[PDB]
Amino acid sequence: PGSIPLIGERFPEMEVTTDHGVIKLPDHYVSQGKWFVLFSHPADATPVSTTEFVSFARRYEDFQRLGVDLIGLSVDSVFSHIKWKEWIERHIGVRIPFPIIADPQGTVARRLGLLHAESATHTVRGVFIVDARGVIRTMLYYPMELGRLVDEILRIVKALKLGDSLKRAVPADWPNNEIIGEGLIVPPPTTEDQARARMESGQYRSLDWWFSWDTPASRDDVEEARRYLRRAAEKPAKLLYEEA
Amino acid sequence: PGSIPLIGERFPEMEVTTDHGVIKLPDHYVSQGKWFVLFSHPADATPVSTTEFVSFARRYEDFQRLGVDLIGLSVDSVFSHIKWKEWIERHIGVRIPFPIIADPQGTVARRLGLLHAESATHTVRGVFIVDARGVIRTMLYYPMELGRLVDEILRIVKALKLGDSLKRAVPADWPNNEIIGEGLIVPPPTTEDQARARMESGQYRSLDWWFSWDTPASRDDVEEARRYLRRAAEKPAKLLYEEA
Amino acid sequence: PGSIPLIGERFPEMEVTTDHGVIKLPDHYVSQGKWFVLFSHPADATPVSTTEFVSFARRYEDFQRLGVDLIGLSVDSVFSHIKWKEWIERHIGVRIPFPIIADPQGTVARRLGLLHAESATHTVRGVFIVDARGVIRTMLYYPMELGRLVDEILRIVKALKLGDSLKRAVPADWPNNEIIGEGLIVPPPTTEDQARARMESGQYRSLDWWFSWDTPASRDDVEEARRYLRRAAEKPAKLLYEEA
Amino acid sequence: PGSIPLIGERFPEMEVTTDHGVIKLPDHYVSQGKWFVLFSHPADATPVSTTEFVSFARRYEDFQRLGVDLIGLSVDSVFSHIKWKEWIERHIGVRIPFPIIADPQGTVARRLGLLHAESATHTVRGVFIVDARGVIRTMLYYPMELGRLVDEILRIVKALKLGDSLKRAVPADWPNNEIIGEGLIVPPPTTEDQARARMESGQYRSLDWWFSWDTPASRDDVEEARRYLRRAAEKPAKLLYEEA
Amino acid sequence: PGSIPLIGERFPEMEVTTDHGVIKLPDHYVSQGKWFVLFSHPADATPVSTTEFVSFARRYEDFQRLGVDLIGLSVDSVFSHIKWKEWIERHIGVRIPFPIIADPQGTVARRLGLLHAESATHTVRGVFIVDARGVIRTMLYYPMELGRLVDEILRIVKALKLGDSLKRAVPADWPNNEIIGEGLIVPPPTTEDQARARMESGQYRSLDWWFSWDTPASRDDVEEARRYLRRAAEKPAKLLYEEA
Amino acid sequence: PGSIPLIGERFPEMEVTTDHGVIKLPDHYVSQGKWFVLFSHPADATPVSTTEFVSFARRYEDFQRLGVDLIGLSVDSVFSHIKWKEWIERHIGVRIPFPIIADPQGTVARRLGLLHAESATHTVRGVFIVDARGVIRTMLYYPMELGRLVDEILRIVKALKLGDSLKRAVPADWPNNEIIGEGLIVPPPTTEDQARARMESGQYRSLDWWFSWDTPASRDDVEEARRYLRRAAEKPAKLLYEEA
Amino acid sequence: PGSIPLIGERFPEMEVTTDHGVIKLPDHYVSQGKWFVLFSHPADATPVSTTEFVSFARRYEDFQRLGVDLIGLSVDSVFSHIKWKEWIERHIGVRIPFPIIADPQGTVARRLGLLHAESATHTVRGVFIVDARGVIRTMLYYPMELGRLVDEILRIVKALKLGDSLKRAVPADWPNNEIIGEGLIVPPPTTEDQARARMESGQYRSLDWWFSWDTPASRDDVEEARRYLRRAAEKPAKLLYEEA
Amino acid sequence: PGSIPLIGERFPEMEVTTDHGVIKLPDHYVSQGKWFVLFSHPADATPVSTTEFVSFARRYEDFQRLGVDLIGLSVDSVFSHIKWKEWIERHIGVRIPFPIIADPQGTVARRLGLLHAESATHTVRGVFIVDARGVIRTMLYYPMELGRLVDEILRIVKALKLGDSLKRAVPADWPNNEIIGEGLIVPPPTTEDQARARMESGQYRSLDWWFSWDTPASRDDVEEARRYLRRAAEKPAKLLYEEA
Repeated sequence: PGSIPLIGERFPEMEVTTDHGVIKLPDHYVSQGKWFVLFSHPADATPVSTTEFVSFARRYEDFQRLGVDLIGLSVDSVFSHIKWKEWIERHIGVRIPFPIIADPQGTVARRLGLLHAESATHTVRGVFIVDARGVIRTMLYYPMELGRLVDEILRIVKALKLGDSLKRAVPADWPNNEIIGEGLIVPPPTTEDQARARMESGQYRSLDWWFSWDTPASRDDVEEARRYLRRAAEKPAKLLYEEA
Repeated sequence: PGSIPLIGERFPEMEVTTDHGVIKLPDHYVSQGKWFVLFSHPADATPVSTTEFVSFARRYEDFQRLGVDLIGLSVDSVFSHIKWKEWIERHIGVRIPFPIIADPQGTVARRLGLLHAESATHTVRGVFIVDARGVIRTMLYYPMELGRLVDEILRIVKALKLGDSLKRAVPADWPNNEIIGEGLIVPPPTTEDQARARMESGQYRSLDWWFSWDTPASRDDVEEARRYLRRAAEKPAKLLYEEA
Repeated sequence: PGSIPLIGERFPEMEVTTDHGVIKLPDHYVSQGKWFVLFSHPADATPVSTTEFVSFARRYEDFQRLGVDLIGLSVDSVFSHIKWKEWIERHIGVRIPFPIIADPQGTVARRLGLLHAESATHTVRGVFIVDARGVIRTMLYYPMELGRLVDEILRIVKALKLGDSLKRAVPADWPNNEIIGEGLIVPPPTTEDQARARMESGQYRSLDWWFSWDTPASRDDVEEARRYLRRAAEKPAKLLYEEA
Repeated sequence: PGSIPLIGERFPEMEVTTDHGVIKLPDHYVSQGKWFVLFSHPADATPVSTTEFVSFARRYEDFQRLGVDLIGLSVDSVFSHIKWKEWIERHIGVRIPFPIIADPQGTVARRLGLLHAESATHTVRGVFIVDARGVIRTMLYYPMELGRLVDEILRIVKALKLGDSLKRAVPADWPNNEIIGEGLIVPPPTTEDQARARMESGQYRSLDWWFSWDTPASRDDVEEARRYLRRAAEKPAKLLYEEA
Repeated sequence: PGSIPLIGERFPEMEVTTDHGVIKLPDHYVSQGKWFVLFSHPADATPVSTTEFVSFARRYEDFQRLGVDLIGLSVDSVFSHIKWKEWIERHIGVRIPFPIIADPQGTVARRLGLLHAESATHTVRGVFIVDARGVIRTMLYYPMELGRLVDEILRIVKALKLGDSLKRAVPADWPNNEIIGEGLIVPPPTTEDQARARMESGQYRSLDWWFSWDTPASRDDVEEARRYLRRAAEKPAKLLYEEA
Repeated sequence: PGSIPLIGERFPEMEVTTDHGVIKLPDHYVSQGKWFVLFSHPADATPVSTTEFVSFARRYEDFQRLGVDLIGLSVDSVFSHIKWKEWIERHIGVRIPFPIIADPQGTVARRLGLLHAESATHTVRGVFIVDARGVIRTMLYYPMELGRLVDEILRIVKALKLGDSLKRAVPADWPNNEIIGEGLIVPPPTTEDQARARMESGQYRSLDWWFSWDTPASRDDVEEARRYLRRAAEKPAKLLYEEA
Repeated sequence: PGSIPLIGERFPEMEVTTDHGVIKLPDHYVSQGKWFVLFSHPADATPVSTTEFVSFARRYEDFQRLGVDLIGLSVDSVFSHIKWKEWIERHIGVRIPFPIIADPQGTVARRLGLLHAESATHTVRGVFIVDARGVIRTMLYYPMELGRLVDEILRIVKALKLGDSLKRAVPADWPNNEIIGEGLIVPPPTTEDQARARMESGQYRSLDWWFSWDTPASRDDVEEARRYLRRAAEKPAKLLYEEA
Repeated sequence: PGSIPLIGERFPEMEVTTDHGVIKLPDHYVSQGKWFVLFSHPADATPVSTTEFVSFARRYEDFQRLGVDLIGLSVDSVFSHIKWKEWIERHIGVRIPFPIIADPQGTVARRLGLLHAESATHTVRGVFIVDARGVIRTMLYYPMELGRLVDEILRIVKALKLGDSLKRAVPADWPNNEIIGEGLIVPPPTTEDQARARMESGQYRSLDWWFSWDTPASRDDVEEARRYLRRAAEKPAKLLYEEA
């Protein structure tokens, strides 16, 4: 087993070296009121890791529309990071606009619990979704052999921001939930008096005193979230390897 | 600030009580040749949790066809589990066929690192994807306020089984990767002699000695994985609340 | 083999979540000049536990006339508590007016020594009788298989309050003690001078210098206590299972 | 706080000195197939303690009908025990047939957790109800100022033995429970299959799948238990202080 | 300060990953009867490190003629090592024939004491000269800002092999020592009888009983060592950047 | 298996006894704006050590021209040091002008890590090159059986001083580097922005964005460094053992 | 304070390097059936130390006649020992026939408690007198500033050997004791019966039962001891500086 | 085994009981500007011990003239000390003028390391020579079976006082040294400059730069020291056992 930071904790205070410079996390993004997704990959100049960097780069403007910055992490040097980004731009025609943390002694990897039993030396494919107060909101741990689904990361941020802005919880598979569709959920009553008030009010659609919802998301918010999943589900019009 | 099991580790040996009886993990599934997805929810009779149980139940046959069983977990009693599954069948018209672990002292939750800072008393929405050798392959940690995307859990299992079987790694967003599409990746050479043997062979499509791929997945395997993503992306034709 | 609070100790300071909201013990009750009976049960929606909550609810007004508040406790959630109280009101026709502590990780159970060897996960049927100074006065530990006799909890509180106000000890089986009946005991002399002064004053009925009593309790106080024991002894006129 | 033995644990293995000789607990009783009630009192030749010894003695034949032996305990000498029993026989006309443990250094008191905060030097009024396998079934802790209700001890043993014999749980205030009267409870189902088998059965009276009961106790078993409570509730015909 | 292996100790036993595969040190070389020079550098694709790799490669056959193998070490991945060697072959026209250890978590660097104060993350320019018994013979620690003099490493190994074979010590600046030129030193007497015997022998040229020397090195051995220093001292006629 | 001071650390604060008196290191030299080379030898009146002292003394003016003081060290007494320097002057005709630390209990030797496994009693042939800020810049560890190449110690100091004043790194075998000759290296860019600026400035000759150099050293500085190596490579004109 | 070996303990087992070769103490002398005097001095080539070595060498035949070997000790090297013995032979015309331990890390000195507060680095002038069983018989600690009286070391050994061989204790200032002259002492009785038997026997001259003596030493033994003290007391006829 | 005070340490601070009263060491003597010789003996009324007390008493005026006080020590009581001193005066006719420490629990013995392996219970014959600053100057450990040579203790103190006052060291066997006679030694130079100055002055008779002496002790001071040794060497005129 291994120690990790937890959902609802402030992201561990640390200075990190990137291919853009030295920064403090989460302060660098908090002090900008920006969410960030910190993700890790095992090594530069590996193929699954390259596909994921191109996937994130292709979605960079979608992340910017949500006010989310991206930051990568591997045990490779800053020199490896610059050479690999140059390789991606020259061979795939895709610019990588976001920084990568260089973590050669595993100081950062050990602090974030990113060294699992699959490799003694290379981080797994971890994802830390961190809000503008620097709070960890979600964490994903994919293995070496499996690329992430980057549109799910966009859906998670979009849904968490919608939840925060509307005081709602977000049903499974939102905005295509099989029970309530694009509905959002009202946090259940936690007292007898709240439960009776909920039942006596006709404000919401309800299945029971503990299961109320409404549709307070804009059509734009719902369709933007659905577009992430539609993109995930679509066969590419043209494969980048062909025009490489 | 919390301990977790790690990717590549055997799932921790434990006896657990479910609403189906007492079993040993991971032995109960390993003995059946099954993968399992263990997932947790904060409390029975909460709405986002209810939507996730219904999503998993709707996908249960898709899990069974992959050789995957499901097992839930919360801090509630077995009596609470029986009452809640009865509620879902009566009010939503959906039978929950899979067991739920009852963990009222958090023994299991503390062993799997499922108590995060968001709640002192209720587990987060954790997911442990465990193979038929009992080895942890992937872990996800969703928060209280946000439902999972259950079609991503099917894509992860499908992709892992295909990668294990075909001795391949799986690109970002497979089977719709923007560079190689439904292509699967050949693990990169790790020596000078292997890198040369690779460059010399012409056996595979390559962008470089470290980036080779081919298309060994069957049309049925690719179509199956695309069907999970298309289901995630499509607005349901009928919402279950409307006949409830 | 487990730690408990002791008679004569202050009830442990703790914040607890109930189905009425968050309260501080024992302060919430000390502040109001009220005694409280904290009692635990293994799990909501279990049948002996249901019988006990109905027995307490039937006796609620008897407790209130003594200045005694009631508070329950189990490892179940607040959602379980609200659903179970609804079940009792709808099926038995009896409202449970008093709060139940929700203790899902067993934090309170462990502090109060309520996890015994009969169950790893569910509290025994514990009773803490706590006076208006927050001091533990009496503790009972009933097992899973045996419901309490709630009239004895009333008899304990009534007798303790009488003993405190009248500066007396209470005989076995009061107010029907086979030696002195409704008599209340003068604490024995603890010195030679006190013993001689007791034997020489002739203030009290005596069997010896160490065994003196009088009858200072009111006819109302004595009738109040006998009514609890008569109710315990008589077959109820009609069983609530009928009108279901 | 203080350490106690727990419900469901074997009674702690110990050699004790009594006014009858040296015995091993719980072995002495286990080997005769007897239950025992071990109770404690603060000091010989104190008045509440004397009332309780007389109450137990008066009920001695009732304990023998249940196959239950009585054993007392205090920090006093064997010599004190013999003198006090002589005093009770000579002044009250009641013989104490059962042994008392002499525990002058508090060795047994510390093992059993009977030193609470009310007295550094004398045991509280503890009660341990111990079955014929040597297992602790119930524990009561009464204070210095309050005598016990000995008829409730009889009702506890009678109810526990009936529960064991008929494989039933015992409702609140049995055999005068307000819901089900003298009915006994079928332990609730703990699995979905058991819950369905129960509800398909029509074998038992039920309020829900988790609340089933029948009336398997003999009329003799019910009326014997009601008799204990009627005696508790009766004004004594003659007070023993009159016959001095 | 920091811990290092010491002259006269066996090279610490370790399995290491190189761009040629996994080997055990020092066993991999001992089993071949080969000396090895293990040298570190801070990072792949850094300019001083590149000049050092080309300098070692240019001297590869001089090392091979002495029975000395070369092995590099940095915190970079095997992928970086393969790419960097490819760059050197393509841009400088010099193949790097010898393996490089990949040490991404600094496991080897910490064991060898190669993390100094100039960098928390990158090894200094350490050199371990290890004989065919696996014993450390000499250690050099150059900083990030200064490239090594690779001909001094050849002079060291040549001189140590001569001293071992001829049972001689090697004067300062050999083979151009200012007192004795290419002379080798007879280890000094360590007893009174040895001192007198030496002085009575006329066997060696002597400055005193403790300072004796002869000229047992071959003309070829002396000429080879003088060739290493002449190479160090001469300005290359053609610079490799011109042919690049 | 031994602690050493590290490159980039201040030289450890210590009072040392020499044959010139007590001095504080590194303060004695820092106060003078002087570098020092502290070097050790196993024992006075041993032949390799004598050749090394003569080599340093012959090069004393070269050290003085670089602003470098010399200080020796062995476990011998100050009396032994005085007698041995007199032996060198009388028999070889060379005055040793610099002090030797007397370290009979290995107090200094243990602080600098100069006791290795080759001798429990005598220091190895360690070299600490310390700048005028008292910072350790290079460390060499030569064994008992092999004399140092003193011209390499001059080349290190000269190159380090040139690197410090010109803000440059020094290639392998400078000033005879086979790629860039007497070229000095511009520290590589550590950011993407820095890399692009470098590649677009045309300010330096470059092999890639990470490998730029120029020729900022004076002809004098280059020839002075080359002279040290020419002297190392020259067959001595006449051996001092003849003149002895 | 500091730890020392003790009188009546076996001389600590140790391998030591001398200017005669490596020996085991005390085995080297035990196995020859010889006593040894191990003595220490601060530093070779110091003037008091030189006077003491000449004094021991003068008395060497006196020690050999007693069966006593001599061994010196200082923190100087074997090379220092050899050069210093040559200096004494050349300048004073006295060969030092006996070995000197070389102890440069003070390993031997620490074991024998020879490093006192007067010098952190040099031994005091210690003397261990060790018999043919390897047992320590007497220990002397002289300081740096004060040469020993070597004739008192001869007197100690002669008198210990006489005590051992005649089973006698030796009076103050033997053989010139003011009370009994060359008389030797019978150990005193230790029991009442021995005291009475000693006083009744007329066997010995006595002052009291605890003070008996006789004259068992030979004229030759007494003369040998008197000659040591006469030599100590004699103003030298010739001084060796005059022909040195 | 065994801890002792060391040469150049302050005599340990202690309060001691003597047959003259309680005194503080070393303060009692430091206050008066006196040296002291603390010496120990195994037991009062033992014969060797008695001869030594008589020898010290004979030399008492010689010790007084040097400003040296005498203090004895054994594990015997003050009562034994008084009786033994009376025995010596009555039977030998010699008054013991100096105090003896009574150390019955071995508190002082243990602090001074005077319990050796020859006896668990009785101190050896230790001697601490302590100067008027309270500093330990010399330590002697003689065994049970061997009386001290008290004239050597006088010679030590006289030579130490001369060394201190004349800033000289004292040669072996002073004042009858075979090299320099009554000469005293100039401490050797410890620097090159001091060694040169010494050689260049012609101030002192010298054998080498490290061996210089002169004759600064007075005629009276030399004759006093020679008298001690003449007395040690003199066959007694008459024996005190005879005239007694």
